[PDB]
Amino acid sequence: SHMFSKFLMNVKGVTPRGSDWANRLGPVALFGYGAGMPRRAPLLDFFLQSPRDCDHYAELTIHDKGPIECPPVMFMPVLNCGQMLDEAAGTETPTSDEWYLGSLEASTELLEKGYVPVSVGGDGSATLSMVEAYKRLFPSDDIVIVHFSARPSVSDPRSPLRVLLDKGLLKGVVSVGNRQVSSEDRKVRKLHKMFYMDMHAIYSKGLFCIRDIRNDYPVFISIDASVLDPAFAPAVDSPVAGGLSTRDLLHIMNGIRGPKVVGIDVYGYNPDLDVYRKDNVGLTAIALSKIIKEGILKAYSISTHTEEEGM
Amino acid sequence: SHMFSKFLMNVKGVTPRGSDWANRLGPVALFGYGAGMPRRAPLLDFFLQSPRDCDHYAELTIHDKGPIECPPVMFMPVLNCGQMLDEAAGTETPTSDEWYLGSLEASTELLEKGYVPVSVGGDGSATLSMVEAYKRLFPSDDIVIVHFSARPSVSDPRSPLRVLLDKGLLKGVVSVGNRQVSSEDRKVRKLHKMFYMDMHAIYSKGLFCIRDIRNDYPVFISIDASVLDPAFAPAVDSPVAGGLSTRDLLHIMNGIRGPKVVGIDVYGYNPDLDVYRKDNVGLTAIALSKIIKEGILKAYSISTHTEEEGM
Amino acid sequence: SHMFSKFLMNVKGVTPRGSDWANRLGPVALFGYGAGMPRRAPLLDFFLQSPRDCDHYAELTIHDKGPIECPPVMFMPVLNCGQMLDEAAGTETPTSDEWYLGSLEASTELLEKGYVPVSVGGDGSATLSMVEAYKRLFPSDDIVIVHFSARPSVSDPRSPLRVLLDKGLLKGVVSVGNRQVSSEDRKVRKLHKMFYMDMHAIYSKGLFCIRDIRNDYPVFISIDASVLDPAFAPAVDSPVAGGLSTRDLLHIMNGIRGPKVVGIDVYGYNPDLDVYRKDNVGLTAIALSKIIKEGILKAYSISTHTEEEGM
Amino acid sequence: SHMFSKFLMNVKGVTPRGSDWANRLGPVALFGYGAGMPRRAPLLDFFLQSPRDCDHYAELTIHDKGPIECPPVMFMPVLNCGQMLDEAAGTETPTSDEWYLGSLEASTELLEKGYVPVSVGGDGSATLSMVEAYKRLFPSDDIVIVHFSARPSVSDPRSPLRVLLDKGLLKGVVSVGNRQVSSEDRKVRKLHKMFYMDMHAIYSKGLFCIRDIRNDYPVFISIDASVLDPAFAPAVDSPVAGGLSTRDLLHIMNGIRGPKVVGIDVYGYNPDLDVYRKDNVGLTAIALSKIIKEGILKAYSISTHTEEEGM
Amino acid sequence: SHMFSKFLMNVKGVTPRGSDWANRLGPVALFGYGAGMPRRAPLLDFFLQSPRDCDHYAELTIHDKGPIECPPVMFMPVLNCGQMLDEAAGTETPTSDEWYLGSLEASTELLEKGYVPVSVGGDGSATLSMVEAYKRLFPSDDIVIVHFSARPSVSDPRSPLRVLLDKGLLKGVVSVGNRQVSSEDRKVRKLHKMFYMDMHAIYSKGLFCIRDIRNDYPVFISIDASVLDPAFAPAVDSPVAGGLSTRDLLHIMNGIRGPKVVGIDVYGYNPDLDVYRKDNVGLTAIALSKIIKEGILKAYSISTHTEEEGM
Amino acid sequence: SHMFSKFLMNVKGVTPRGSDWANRLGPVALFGYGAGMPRRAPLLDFFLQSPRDCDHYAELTIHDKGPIECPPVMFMPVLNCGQMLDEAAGTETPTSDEWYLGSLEASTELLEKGYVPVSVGGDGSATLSMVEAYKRLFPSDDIVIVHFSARPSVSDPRSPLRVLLDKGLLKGVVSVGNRQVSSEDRKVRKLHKMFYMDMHAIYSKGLFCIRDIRNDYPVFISIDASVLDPAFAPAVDSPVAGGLSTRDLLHIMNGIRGPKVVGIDVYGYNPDLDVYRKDNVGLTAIALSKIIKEGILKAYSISTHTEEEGM
Repeated sequence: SHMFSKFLMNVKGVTPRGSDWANRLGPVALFGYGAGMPRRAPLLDFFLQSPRDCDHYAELTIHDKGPIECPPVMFMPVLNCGQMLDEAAGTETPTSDEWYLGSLEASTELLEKGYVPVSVGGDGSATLSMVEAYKRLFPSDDIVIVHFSARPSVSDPRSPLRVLLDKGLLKGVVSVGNRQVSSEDRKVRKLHKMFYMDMHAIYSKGLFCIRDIRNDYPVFISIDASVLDPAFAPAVDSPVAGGLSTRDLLHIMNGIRGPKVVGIDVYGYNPDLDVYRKDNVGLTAIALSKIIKEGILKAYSISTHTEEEGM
Repeated sequence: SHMFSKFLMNVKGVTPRGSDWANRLGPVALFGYGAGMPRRAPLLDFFLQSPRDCDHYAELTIHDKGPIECPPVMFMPVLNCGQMLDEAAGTETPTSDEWYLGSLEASTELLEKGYVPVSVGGDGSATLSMVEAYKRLFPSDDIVIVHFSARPSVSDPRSPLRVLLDKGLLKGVVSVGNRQVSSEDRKVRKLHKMFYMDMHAIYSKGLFCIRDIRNDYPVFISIDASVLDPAFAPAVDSPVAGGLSTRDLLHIMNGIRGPKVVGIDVYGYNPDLDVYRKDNVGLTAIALSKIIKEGILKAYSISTHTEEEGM
Repeated sequence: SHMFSKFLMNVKGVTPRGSDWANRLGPVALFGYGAGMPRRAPLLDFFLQSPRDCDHYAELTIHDKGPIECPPVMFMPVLNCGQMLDEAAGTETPTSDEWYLGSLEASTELLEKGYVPVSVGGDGSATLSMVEAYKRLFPSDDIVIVHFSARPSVSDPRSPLRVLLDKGLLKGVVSVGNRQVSSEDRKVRKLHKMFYMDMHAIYSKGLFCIRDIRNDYPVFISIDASVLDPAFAPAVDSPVAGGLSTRDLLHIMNGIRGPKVVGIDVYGYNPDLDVYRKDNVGLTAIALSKIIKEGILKAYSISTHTEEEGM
Repeated sequence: SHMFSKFLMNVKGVTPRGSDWANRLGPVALFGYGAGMPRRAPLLDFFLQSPRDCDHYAELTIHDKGPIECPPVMFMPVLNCGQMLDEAAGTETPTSDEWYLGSLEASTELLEKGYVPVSVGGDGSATLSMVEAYKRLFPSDDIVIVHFSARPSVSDPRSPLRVLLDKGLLKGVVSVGNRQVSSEDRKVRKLHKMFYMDMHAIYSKGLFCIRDIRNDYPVFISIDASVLDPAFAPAVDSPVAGGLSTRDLLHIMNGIRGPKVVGIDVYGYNPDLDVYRKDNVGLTAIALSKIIKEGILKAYSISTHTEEEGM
Repeated sequence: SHMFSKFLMNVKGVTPRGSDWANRLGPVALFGYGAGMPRRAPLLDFFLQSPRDCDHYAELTIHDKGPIECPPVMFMPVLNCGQMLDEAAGTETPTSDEWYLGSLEASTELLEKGYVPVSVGGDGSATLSMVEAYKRLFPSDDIVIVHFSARPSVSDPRSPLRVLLDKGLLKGVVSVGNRQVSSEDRKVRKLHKMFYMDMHAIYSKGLFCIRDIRNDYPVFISIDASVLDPAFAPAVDSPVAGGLSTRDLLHIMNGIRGPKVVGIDVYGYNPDLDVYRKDNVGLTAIALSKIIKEGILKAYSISTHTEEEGM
Repeated sequence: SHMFSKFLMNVKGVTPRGSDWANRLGPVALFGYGAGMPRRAPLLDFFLQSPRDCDHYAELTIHDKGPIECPPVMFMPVLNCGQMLDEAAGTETPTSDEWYLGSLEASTELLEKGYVPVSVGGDGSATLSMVEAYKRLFPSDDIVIVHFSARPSVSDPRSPLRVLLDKGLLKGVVSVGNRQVSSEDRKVRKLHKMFYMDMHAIYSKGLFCIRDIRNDYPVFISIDASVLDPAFAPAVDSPVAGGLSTRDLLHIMNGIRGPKVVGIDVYGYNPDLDVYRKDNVGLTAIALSKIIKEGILKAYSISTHTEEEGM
């Protein structure tokens, strides 16, 4: 699509991962997705103006263009690739497959250039194209996906998560925060042996006794904003009450385990469905901006088990 | 009142509980209450358009008219009796006693037709007329009421809960989520030996160690939306901060114990006091719609203690 | 400043602490602060119209003018000194130092008249002038400050909390609820040996195992509304998601330990940044009104450790 | 029986409860029981030589003969009535009914002389005669018994606890620490509506979330040593592994609630079945001596709910 | 070996699993192992004289000879095959391989006769021969072993657990209660990807938040008595302090998940190393007798996840 | 004394801390104390024959004579200085001051030779002489002592812990596991502002929520075996039931925080008071041997707070 021309032209014009990044995790590339959502996508820009300091005592640094120099000192570089859909490039609206190919190509290039791709916005279709872009490039590596949502979203044959499971690129799937499980959901679950932690199960077992998830396989983090309670993230289609707090999600996200992060998809946010402050700042934009930040931090600090190392 | 004519005409025209429902709990009848609240009551309709799948892996099925056929397979039938107040039946507003008699007659008929009555909306006066409608029909059965509210609401001689305690139809009362207890509240408490779990008490003891309440007596569930924190349910008169989350309420509601559910009253919701999304969907309507659903599920799965049964 | 003339004229016209108050803690004086915030400050008035009953089974009593008579029976008198800035006293806006001197003089007088000063509104600059007003009058007494905020706010040399630490009037500082710690924040922390409990640390250790803080030194409670999650208190500058619930803050506030309360500063609230109900009631005003109440209660019930006393 | 002559002669020669003890709980009378156990009963004497300081910051004071003067200052007087069976009063062994009548008469006299009777040793038959001695004297008062044992011990028609339930002197029964429940046990349980907390139930719910039991009715504490794990109290018939630690029992005992303590029965200890140190001190004697002490303390500090009182 | 002649002659003379046992789990066969331990093995006989009632409200029934009739009513039949080593059959001592072949043949026959084999006593070499006897008969079925011990015991090439991992009959291994991990232990661990839960890890995460282990593969339970603290089970070689209580082990054992139980090995008990009561009853015999009972119960109630089923 | 001649001759003949040990903590010197205890002291020798692997994945290495070479790889060197009292050096028994001077001189030399002194055995008088030996050499450094005991042991003017507090060499004292607090104990406590965590307080707050103690001052660890429950450590004078398990003590010991460890005193063990296995191995010797090992490990891994460091 010509809507992604200016964007993609800049993506494959990015200077690759430096030789000084050798064995260390990262760096992180960031771009704005917008499939299935209104043309106006403020989540990316709202994140770029947000404070740089994370929960854990580190700091994000954002560069529009490289080269991404590797830091010695709690600095975590982020490559802002901007919005995928070029504003004022026409009144046209990209199709589902146009978004697919555009996301597939962008995430492919960023991956084999050493960057960990982080997609922001959209309907979650970026999850499909990103782990596929990873599976094409790394046919040997097995992928496990941690999914945060109010619903399993795998009862639809065309659903991004099921398509991955039907094509069989996924070694395992961990669903977190489900609270609307259908009859077809339970069936698709059992067939693929999905691991799940529903809201009532998480809340009754204690959230403090959920320390980690444990994985040796590369992890893809797919975060639907609907996993959060409508009080924290009301800007979602079909809100389901009794969800995670923003702090709850951050706690569980801190327990993600694995070798490297193959990609991140933060989605489900619609500006037309948000609760706004009197200064017209959306409540969900505030919540997700924090989650995106701690997600980028996670790509720099991901490992296996929670241990007692060093002297 | 003529305002309830079309409604009540349909209620006592309902085909009674089938012979195939014998010993199993249910079914559930549903109707819209609106005493002390504005004429426009959207909570009932908003619930009917909500997803059918519950937290626990079951499914609600809604029928406007019977006969309510008993399922073999995680189906929970619900009889929608519609709004009690017929819209466009006049500009008149029903009185407190007109709402009382209308609710008393409707709940009486539904009860002795085998249905478990669930009232949605109003100011909580439905609680009075429903357990009375149960006590008239079942003089032998003793009633215990689980009450969720920010305030005991028993310091007023005309308060629906105290009237029940003054007439003495109640064996015991469990107040949950109180955080505004007055001097007169403590006195009325001690006289009737009310069991209570204030917010600070619940939160300091741990919410995960609250597994059940235990009861051998038929339970009536009276849910005031004010028990929820204003961040989740702002559509209440005199909001009191430091309340339960929607998930918190769902957890405690799951611990309700007893033989059968005599009735449910979800109230305290006013559309004029809600926090709205940009698409004009109320935050409290979203919260309560989830609670109503898990309440109907509770009427189908209610028992005593939490055990290890079967092979 | 002439803007505080009518206010201050009334403050030093207050009949001092009665001889019947001898060894008991209190009483409590209350006034409205408004530095760094819009001229319209509704938080004070909104609190005065709020319910008087606290979480703990006591009751607030509010008097515009004294004499403050000491109760025998769960009554906690509060002296309402009104708004510091006299409305319609000119179109002028008081300066930072004008607010400082005005707050310094008011809190000084109220302190040596036996009252525990509680400041409501402003940007937190009241924290500086109040513990200074306490240190001037009580040069022997050492002060420890419990600080609730999303950020340490001590990386700025002109920051109210650092100025206290640079002048060295503080024996110790306890920061609670931090989740945006900068590089300069960690450095200023280590130099003064600040005790801190970040959000991720508090949430992972369990909030129920946080029973008290323990102190033998007089405590000043500085409460920034930003410590609360934006879902509960959105009316703050630069909202940081993943914060405390209103109940969370109340629980931690209940654990405050010390001999007496030297003063309270509830701030960070801006009406222009609040999420409003359809009846135009701000969500943050509701949250803070509860916190102010339990703060006044804390000044009447403060002690050391949590014990098993009496028979 | 003539075996109890010297003992009983001293019991009804005890100067009654002083007028200065009016409304305060206590005092406590102590005597040695020995039904169903070997003639040599060292538990009483071993307790009298044990340290006087309790867990809670108080102190036991022991007097062989009165008058028991009421203290102002953490002193808890105990009247040592000595061993019921007079040593070297013959080679005879008292019968079951001889122990019954002897215990019934002794506990009767001590009760109506104002003392709270505490029986040490025996097989638990003292439980029967003591609450009966209380029911004769106080026909109006209702009794609830908290029972600590590895087994319900109510499947036998002649069992001390069932005899009380068959004659119906008991309002309610709370069984704690059961881990050997038979088929007949479940049946007798359901008939009398016994409340029980089995070991697996207690341990899986968390022992820290067991704060109190709550009761408005006078409590009798019957403590079988078999409720303790054999590692702590091996001196019992038919030891059942997987029991409470000594600390576990002390924690649960601290949660006992009620107006007054009607009596205490510590039993199940047999010197022939104990694990001994190299200095020939029994392990169970050490454990029970601590429990007896905190039981006497409980009779002086018993109340309803766990509250926030005083200033 | 001729030492096992009388035993083995009886084992393959056992009437096979009845046709009425079709899809239900069980039944359970029981025999006494004694490799690496003194000739006198009292653990089996001590278990047979122990109470039949379990923690969970069921009951064990023991039959020396069949046919094992299937119960309708909380009855769990156990086939006592007696001691493997025939006492007074000679002064000879069976070799390591003689114990191996004897255990391999016995467990093979019992398995393909429908019985779940439970071995009691020995040094843990029964673990090797039993899951091998299962792997020969069921080549398709994959085996996962839950191992309870103070030490991984896989650093020795001839160790029973490593031999299984070197031959590769094991799909996965879960080590529970380790507290003496060597350098070679960590290496063998990583190579086979063993899942482990050390004592400090279990105790710091909370034992109540350990609800289950989760498995879809048939489970073999290997229980070394050394996993228990020496205070509960001192009768082990090289006791390691800071171990599980008997209740702790029972709690974790209750969380075992899987389709069926392939076998149980309770070992590590030596009568010469036990702490004895004055009546010469061993403390470890008491502890293990309880664990064996709840292990047999586990073979009758084993499933996957901990759910909310039925109506 | 001539009884310590052969020992002390070897102590000041020890080659000092190597230059390769520069900034790293350690190494650790070990010697056997025996004041107030029988001549036969088997605890030291029993520890030297115990397994070398710790709870945390490290390994102890023991050398009778140096030079103590610094390891790169989870090795923790220990210098065994042997028994202070030379066996068969006479029938004489060293006096209290002879033990004092002998311990003072030995610990002094080991300290200024770079070694962290660990004393094993005795009555706890080694605690006095060791932190004094540290205070003489390091007059600038302030000392905080973590004390594990069933009793505060500071009500006696001649008590080792009070003597330190009367001379004022201690900055702060943390008492852990107290359960026998006297009237004089509370008074001496308040005067010196001792921080304490009694058994009932520790157990009711949850042992899992006790993560660390926090200190910036050099820590001395004084461990009385009486802090452990008599079931784990019966070899103490005046056993007090309801104490810590061995695992409990290990958990709390892991939470010790500070710069360096100034010394360790493990005492209170008497072989004449132990519970023995049938092979005559003492139960307390087993428990303490584990604690000594994890104490030496603590001297090598001690730091401040529990953090998230490294990449």
